[PDB]
Amino acid sequence: RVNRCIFASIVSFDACITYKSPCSPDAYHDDGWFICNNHLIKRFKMSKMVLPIFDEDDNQFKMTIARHLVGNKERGIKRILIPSATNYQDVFNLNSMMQAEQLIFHLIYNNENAVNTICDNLKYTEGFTSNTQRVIHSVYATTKSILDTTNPNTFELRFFDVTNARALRGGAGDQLFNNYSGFLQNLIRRAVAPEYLQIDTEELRFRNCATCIIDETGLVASVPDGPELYNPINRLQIRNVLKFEGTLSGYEEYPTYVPLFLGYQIINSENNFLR
Amino acid sequence: LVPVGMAPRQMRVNRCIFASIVSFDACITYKSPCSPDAYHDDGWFICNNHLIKRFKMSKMVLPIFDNQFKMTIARHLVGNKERGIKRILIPSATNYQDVFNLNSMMQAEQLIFHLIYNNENAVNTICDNLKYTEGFTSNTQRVIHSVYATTKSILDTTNPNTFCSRVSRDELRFFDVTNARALRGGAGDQLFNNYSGFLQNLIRRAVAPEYLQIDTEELRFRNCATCIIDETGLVASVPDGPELYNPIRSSDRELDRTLSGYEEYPTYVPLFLGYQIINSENN
Amino acid sequence: SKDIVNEKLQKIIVVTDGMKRLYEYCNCKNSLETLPSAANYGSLLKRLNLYNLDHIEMNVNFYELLFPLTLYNDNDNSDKTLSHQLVNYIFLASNYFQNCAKNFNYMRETFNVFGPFKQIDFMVMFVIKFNFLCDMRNFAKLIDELVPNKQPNMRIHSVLVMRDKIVKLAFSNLQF
Amino acid sequence: RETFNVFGPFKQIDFMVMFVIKFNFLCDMRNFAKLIDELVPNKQPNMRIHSVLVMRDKIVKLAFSNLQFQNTKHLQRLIMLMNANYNVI
Amino acid sequence: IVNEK
Ligand SMILES: [Zn+2]
Repeated sequence: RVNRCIFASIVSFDACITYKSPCSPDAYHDDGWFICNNHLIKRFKMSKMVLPIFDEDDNQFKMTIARHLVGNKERGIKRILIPSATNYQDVFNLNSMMQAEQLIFHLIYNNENAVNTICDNLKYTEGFTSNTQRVIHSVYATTKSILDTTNPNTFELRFFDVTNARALRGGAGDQLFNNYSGFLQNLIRRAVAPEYLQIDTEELRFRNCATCIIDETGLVASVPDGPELYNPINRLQIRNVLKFEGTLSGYEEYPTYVPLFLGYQIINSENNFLR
Repeated sequence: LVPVGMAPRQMRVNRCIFASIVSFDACITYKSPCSPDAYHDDGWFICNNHLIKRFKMSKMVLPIFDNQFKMTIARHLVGNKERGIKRILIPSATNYQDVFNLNSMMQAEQLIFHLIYNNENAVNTICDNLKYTEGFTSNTQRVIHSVYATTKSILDTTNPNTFCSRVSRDELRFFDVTNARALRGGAGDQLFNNYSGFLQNLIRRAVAPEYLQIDTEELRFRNCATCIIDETGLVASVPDGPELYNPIRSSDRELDRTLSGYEEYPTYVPLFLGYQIINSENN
Repeated sequence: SKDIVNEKLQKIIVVTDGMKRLYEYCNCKNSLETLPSAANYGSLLKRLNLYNLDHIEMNVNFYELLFPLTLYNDNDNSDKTLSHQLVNYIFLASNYFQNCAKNFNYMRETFNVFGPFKQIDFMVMFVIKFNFLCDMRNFAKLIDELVPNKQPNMRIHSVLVMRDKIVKLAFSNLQF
Repeated sequence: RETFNVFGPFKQIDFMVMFVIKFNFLCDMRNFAKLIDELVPNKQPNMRIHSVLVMRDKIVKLAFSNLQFQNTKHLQRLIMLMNANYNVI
Repeated sequence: IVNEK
């Protein structure tokens, strides 16, 4: 039951503080995610989802994808989903979250200076050597192990900025994707669905226009142009008493979702690889 | 007798036009296949079965809101590899005769089509041929008159409201590619005008707008158009390039271990096209 | 070899410079943003009509047309966004060609409105290719003359292959 | 505003940005007017187009009101045009 | 031109 619930490896080293860690069960799922649903929702405004591709008889290609939790009014920081290392400290209110979570974020973004600062500050906790350092070791080791696992360089033809028609030139969203950590890159791959999927000279289009944007600020739930997509969301009381006991009800509902649709995936001669 | 003199009774009514199809050969019994949805008093005047069979379209609902308003919407059943005439989701009055195989289907359905599409010449031809075909007087004449009366009643119910909507100021709809910087959109409004009043109502009930301005708030359901309209009619084509993949999973192990109960995004392709404007709610 | 390819690149630059005034078109403001329209070539179409246009190939050698650009000093290790920009450029070129092929008939009616002449079947392709080549000239202006004698890049070559396969299939599908 | 400021910390930079937007807008407005000059205007506006115009103006005004901001002959003529005071001469 | 080719 490996709990991959990154951001649940958080221990309230302060005695007066107790960390509930009320986060989603799916962390025990040996999936491509390294962060389970509730952490994803809380810290990236994303909801996990799956997109079947071939589902006829036993070919069951089910590409994963997450959904915007950003309305059509948020902007700038409010709209940024996965901030860049240059702005994540600003987008996230690190000061408002526990120092262990701050350490996790700093490790993810490779902010070793912030890591050192946090451990230096913890140096001056009352029970520092007793258990604060133990908490530091546990959290740091868990985060480092997760990061190494994500990083492919440790001991394929998916392009995210290559969809954008009307762009002047440059792309570079893939440049920033490269600049991201292995964990962040794997998260982007796992949550963002390329708008196109080419298999051995066979192209499938899933959307007529990409839904996400990638730039220097990071990943943004913005549109390539135009206005933002519409994205909506016991203690018995006197009002809870109902009055006297006494319209397309018969039809199914199309979700009012905004799944992360952006990019082009190219697959070589390899056939319908289902391993 | 039991009922009060006249006193038009109140009951449910099958609403899909095609429910009236019956074999003019009284000696041949026939039952048309109707989805039960036909008995819902809604804007749809075609049942799911006929819709899928003839237009390649499936109904669907789009929640809208505080108060959750449900906007009717249809979706593509068109596969990715279909081409040419196959892409005509709803043929125009100049192409329906060809898209729909009048020869291959029943005379009553041919009359229904020549009524929906304003083809008075074809309607008259069918009427006269039936007058001079088979035992017209005995019961075929009455059956034909019943079918014609039902179709005309539906059309008379729809067309006045359709015209009032057309001239309406508060409610405005524009069936075209909201990306004016595009070539596959064209005079979509002109083509929609060319369509019959009942056909216009069907188009309204089926195709949702890409944007929707309610009073001062605008909701953008798409950053793109999922269908277009040309002289041929409603075409299930991508205005900008490659067709959208339509798996059609129904009707005509570690992966699952990880993907146990887990939110899944449908692969359906709803109909999003054009601009819509409204004042107040009117709901 | 790739030296001949560098020669090809310089030749295409100079030859674009040549014909854009031998036939004085330089519709150099346009790009591959979307399907081209005859509204930006009306007069250019008139000038085209002065020549027999059947001397044109239905398919586009997207491979040989774009490969020379792949030769550049990527070893500078200063602008990998340049390589990413090249990937974007090639992919958008492939999309442009695919859309042109898919809607070639639509452009046929467009140019039927604009200069209804038998040579329209070739005028459509000439407009496509000429707008594309103006875009190529602009892209060359954007990039620097950092062409090496030889340079390997598996990722770019793979992208070229997979996109151009679609391009060629689409062009081949233009039956008649 | 930042892109325009690239060319200098101009005193009236906000007014300048608004002016540039409205000028690029007026270019295409002159284009439309040329396209439509030959045609005959009606005594009263087309009602449907008028409704569309009012409805879109609502949103435009809302946005530009939410975003609060901070050699006279031709200047004032063009400014009056920008402010839509068609009494301009 | 369908024959001059
Ligand atoms: Zn029915």
